[PDB]
Amino acid sequence: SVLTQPPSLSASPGASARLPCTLSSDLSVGSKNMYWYQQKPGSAPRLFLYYYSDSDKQLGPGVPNRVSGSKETSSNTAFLLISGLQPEDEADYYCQVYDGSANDVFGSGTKLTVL
Amino acid sequence: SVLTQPPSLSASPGASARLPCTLSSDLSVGSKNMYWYQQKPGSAPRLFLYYYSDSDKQLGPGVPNRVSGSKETSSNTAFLLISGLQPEDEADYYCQVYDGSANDVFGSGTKLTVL
Amino acid sequence: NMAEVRSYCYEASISDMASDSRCPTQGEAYLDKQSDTQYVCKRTLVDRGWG
Amino acid sequence: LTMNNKHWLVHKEWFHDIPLPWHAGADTGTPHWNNKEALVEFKDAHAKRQT
Amino acid sequence: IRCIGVSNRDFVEGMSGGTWVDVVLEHGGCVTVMAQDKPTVDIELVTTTVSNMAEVRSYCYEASISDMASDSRCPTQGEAYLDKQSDTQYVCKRTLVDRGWGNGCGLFGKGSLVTCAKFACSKKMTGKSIQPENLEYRIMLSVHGSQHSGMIVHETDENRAKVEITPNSPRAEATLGGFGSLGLDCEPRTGLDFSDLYYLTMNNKHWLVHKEWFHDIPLPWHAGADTGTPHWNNKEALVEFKDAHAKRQTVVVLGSQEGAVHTALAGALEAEMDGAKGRLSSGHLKCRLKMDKLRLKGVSYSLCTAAFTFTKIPAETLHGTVTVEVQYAGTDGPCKVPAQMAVDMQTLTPVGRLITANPVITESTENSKMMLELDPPFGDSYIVIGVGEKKITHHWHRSG
Amino acid sequence: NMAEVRSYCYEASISDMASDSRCPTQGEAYLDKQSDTQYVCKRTLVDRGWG
Amino acid sequence: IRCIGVSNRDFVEGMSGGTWVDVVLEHGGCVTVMAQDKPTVDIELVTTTVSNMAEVRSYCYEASISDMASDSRCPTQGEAYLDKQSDTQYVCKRTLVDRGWGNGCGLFGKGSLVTCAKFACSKKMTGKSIQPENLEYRIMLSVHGSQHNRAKVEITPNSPRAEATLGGFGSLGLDCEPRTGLYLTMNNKHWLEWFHDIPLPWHAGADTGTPHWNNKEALVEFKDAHAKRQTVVVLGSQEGAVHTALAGALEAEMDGAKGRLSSGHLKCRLKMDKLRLKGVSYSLCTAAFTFTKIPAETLHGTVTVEVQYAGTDGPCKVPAQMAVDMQTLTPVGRLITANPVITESTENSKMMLELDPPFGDSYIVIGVGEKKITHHWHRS
Amino acid sequence: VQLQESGPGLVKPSETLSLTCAVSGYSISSGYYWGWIRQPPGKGLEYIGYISGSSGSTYYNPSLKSRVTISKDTSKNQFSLKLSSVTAADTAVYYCARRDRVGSYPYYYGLDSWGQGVLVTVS
Amino acid sequence: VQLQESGPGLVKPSETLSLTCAVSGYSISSGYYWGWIRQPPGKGLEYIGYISGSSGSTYYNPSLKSRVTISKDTSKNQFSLKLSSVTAADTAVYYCARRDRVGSYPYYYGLDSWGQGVLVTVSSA
Repeated sequence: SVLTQPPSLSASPGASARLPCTLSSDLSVGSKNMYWYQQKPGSAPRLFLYYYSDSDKQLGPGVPNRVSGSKETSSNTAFLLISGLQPEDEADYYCQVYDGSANDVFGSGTKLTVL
Repeated sequence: SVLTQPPSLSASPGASARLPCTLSSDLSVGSKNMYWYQQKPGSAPRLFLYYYSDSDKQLGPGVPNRVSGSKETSSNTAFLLISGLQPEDEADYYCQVYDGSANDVFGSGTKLTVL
Repeated sequence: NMAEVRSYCYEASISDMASDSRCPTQGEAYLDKQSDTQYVCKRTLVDRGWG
Repeated sequence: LTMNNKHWLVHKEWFHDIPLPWHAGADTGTPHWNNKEALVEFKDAHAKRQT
Repeated sequence: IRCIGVSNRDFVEGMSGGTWVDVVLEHGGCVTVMAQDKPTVDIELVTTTVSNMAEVRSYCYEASISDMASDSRCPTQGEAYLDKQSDTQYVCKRTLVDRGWGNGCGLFGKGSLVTCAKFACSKKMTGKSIQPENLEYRIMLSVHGSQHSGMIVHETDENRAKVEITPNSPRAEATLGGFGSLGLDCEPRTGLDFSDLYYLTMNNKHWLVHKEWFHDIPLPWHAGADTGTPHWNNKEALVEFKDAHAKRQTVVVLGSQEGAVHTALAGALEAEMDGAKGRLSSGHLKCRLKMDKLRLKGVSYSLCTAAFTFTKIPAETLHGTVTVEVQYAGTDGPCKVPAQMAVDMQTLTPVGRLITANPVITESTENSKMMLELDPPFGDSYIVIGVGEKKITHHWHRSG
Repeated sequence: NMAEVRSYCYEASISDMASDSRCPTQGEAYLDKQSDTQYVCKRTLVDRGWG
Repeated sequence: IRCIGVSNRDFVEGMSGGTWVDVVLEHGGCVTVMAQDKPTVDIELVTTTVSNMAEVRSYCYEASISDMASDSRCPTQGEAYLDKQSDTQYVCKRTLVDRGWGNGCGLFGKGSLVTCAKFACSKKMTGKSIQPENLEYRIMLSVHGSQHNRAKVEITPNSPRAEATLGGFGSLGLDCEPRTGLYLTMNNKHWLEWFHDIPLPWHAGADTGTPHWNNKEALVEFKDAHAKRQTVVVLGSQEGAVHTALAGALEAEMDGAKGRLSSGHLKCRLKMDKLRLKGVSYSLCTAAFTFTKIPAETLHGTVTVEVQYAGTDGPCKVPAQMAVDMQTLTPVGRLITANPVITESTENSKMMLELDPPFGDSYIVIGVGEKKITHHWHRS
Repeated sequence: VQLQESGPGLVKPSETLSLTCAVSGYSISSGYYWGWIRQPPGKGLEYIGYISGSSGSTYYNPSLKSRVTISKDTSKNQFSLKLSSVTAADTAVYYCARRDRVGSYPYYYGLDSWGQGVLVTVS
Repeated sequence: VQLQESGPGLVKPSETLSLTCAVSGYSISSGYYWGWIRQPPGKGLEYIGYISGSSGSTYYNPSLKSRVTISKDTSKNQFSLKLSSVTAADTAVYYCARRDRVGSYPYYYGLDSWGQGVLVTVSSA
């Protein structure tokens, strides 16, 4: 069990950045509690956003409401949407869940770069 | 998991011959279906006696009732009793049982020599 | 974009028929596959005797 | 409800008590089926064994 | 001795001296019939075979359609028509849909369309007829007086016989070399079969079915035994046509009807078939047996002198009778073993009944084993298998 | 000398207390251990809202 | 604003004029206090911790037998006696047993026998007295106008008069009686006249170097006399036996030396002369809002709504009330969040307010003329 | 109720074995699990596995994890065993056995019907 | 809820490596799960495990079957980690973290509070 992540991302300041996180074929994204961490080099990864549904979701401490989440169970991928890109948010993001035996599985590291 | 049997055993014609089969520590002989096979040289091993208790027992086809069984849960050992040792009872006796995953565990094989 | 609640099976296939039995006075029967979450078992009474 | 590419919309408790083996809303390899006896029946024979 | 371990054991005692003996046999039910001057005999119906039956009506519980096509014409252009709509093995339906200028037309109103799909069955169920030409009842016989243990454990000699019965050959006399021939002419009927039942097979499991219930199963069907390309009747039973007045009537097949009829066929009798013998699992065979040549092999035997031992402890049946297995220690010929029930010791007066008539040891070897069943009286009593000195005694308790 | 019929436990200790919760209107909760043997689970309701 | 998603929420309307508000506070059950012309404050009894309890009685539920000894004497030779008979750490019992020439006597009859064993406790429970002194309560105060200044007020019978500082919202006084609230610990799990007569060994004071137990024979038996011996049997562990004896007994567990209870029912007479609404001298907000989340209905029938003011016109007053007919007036139903006010002048700030719609069908209006916002609502 | 055994007497290492047992006197498609049990010369017994007579489920020995493969064919009333990648310790006398293992009568669970035995040497 | 991680800088190959963090501001015997998560610079995150503040239960990475053993000291309020028989490729930066698994509002299931990081390398020269 492992989660796939995109290495490269680029978007214009003020646009909506879409960060995918594709779970493996053995997992259903609709029934997993998604966790999103943000990390910049030299700092431990802070917990950024938790998302399970639009009625079951919790943001991080001091995170603006422009950080949302979504799921596409057709392609089995969880999303991390950031509208209104400000320069302070440029970092590397991770997604995480816990499988049957409560083992944490992280991603590859999404290098977010705002133009 | 393995069953232990003594190599040699001898007795005069007549008197009883007790053939032990010690079960391993992970098995309880008092709740296991014991199976005893009789094998003469150059021939196929024939099934001799199934024994769970003195009220749950079935001998082989054409075997006289002078063959009995008994279990000793003190030392965790099963027995094959043969009273009335005739010259035709000289053969190689094995024990066999089930286990958790339905694996047939066999014994060392007591070689009965009659005088 | 909905999540599953329950999943019912309408075509099931059985396999690995096994059994274990004990005689009347000896007590109730038991099989190791009773504790397995992929096996269905049942305890019933059958005729037993000298036969 | 999805079954063999045929889809419907079913009432609240009518779907809850469908007499079939089932597993809850979390999918893993080799799932655990509950109430499998509703589809696998073993009732008595003449005697000496059940089928 | 084939009825001892049976729970559905039925004892029968007719008029002593006469040959009037009527017996009702049941599938799995064993009958123990004893007489005064005849040895006790056990009879059981072990098999009810049904072979070489023919088909009557075959239903289709899994079908799949193909070649779905439709034809539609705007109103005032008559009615639609398809080339394959007259072809058999097709399902068709003609209805009306909304039509106007938006669809390509000159007038408004209801059009005319017909849809068709090529019927094809995937899994069939066949209902055969049980004709008296093949019923082949088998009745196993086991006489008392010998036979240490078991039901039968399957050779040529006596003490175990078999009887073949057929509605066109109901007369059969099972010979017992030493005990004399036993004859019976069982009514092959009044056993379950009659005009009303069929032999249904659907997937690989088989049942018996009342024909009045089988004739009105709402499913596709054909009459005979068409193997390659059957002409199905009422193909519309599985092909549903949802067509609501808007447009584009749809066709739906109603899945498989295997377990749907599993639950509808709940209390019907079953049968385990083994590739064209089709064993049965039910029977109500009523027998009338003749005992003119039935007589005990041993009544002229001499009483035995040597003593016996007890192989196993006596056990109790589900009807209050006791089994006794003893082993003779001596080389006497086919003698008689003294055995009786008695609560008054030192006098040996009989108090109990004897089930196995004339218990004997047949084989004249050194130490053989023999079994006998006794009917003890209610309360505390003793069993005695011995001759005066060096006899064997066991205490028995009955019904408390 | 007797066979063993049944062993009861009178002193036991638990471990690995893992729980799971879903918010109201979104059905029930689930954990992979509720189908696992040698475990004990209980499903209940809790006060939920914006906070 | 806490006490917003609680099923055990008690909303009380204080008197229109005065400083007189009475409150009943349960543990886990909070109270939302609303005034007429003053703000709304949600208060809760969050913790009830105990301190410096004294040890009254300590019962043993698992004992052990150590030094088995006896003494016997032939008939007509008096009774038996051992040196350990008078030791307070031993249990003894004397009975007669059959004996005679076969036993080593000169005459037959009853022989005197005494049997003593050394007592030792393995697992024991202790009971602690609570004593109003060193017993504390804790109340949490959260005022409306927040989104998602609050303060905590401590109470002790040595100083039950409490004064809470809420900053710009003023101060809140509260005078609680705690006279309604008023200790078992067995396996490091604790619970709350009885316990005086528990049939177990016991000692009164604190831990002695070697404790002296009383009624030790309640756990040590000298029962089975085969007429030729006297057997002993200790009752084992009695933990589960007293576990099932706590039918509905209030429980509590915490460490260390500060145990958290689970019971409440404080009677408070609080005064609120020195609190004022944060926004009264504020102007109305001219910019438009934005519904952050969908307004939901609580367990009691009220509606929460969280909007985001987009404009530097703050700090200003947020207009809001029910919308009954949608053409001319807001005043239908009731407003619970008294005077909702935006606090930060930045372009985007989050605010939350609570409102009580009428028992029917209406909308929710927040805005002024053009750039208003409206959501539909139905009350049961 | 007879069991005939077939296969090569001598086989070289690193080669899949080939044994096949014809059931002369009973139909396989009724039940009665069919198994294979070998025996090292001079030492005790070591079972290999068994296959179901109705469904076809195969179950083997813990030590012989992936080296064994049991097949069957009811057209000729036979069932086969293949021991892939044999080793030097596999020199033994192989026996074909049968067992009930279904229903009641626990005595029939033991291997009642055996085979004559085929000596297999590895070199 | 400060978490303070600290430990040695270099552990030699085929030697038991150990690190420890103190929970500076929250008692361990309250229920929360305290664990270790390591990652080399530039490589993805990989968890090592977590230890309970209530029962002492431990469950680790499946790859490190018998390699790791998370230690604890509840009284002093610290918890440790003892990766036994390290390899040369285990060079990474380690992180101390606290999570919950007992149902406290699922957001807290993910590791919300982290440490500062300790760079560890396995070399010989």
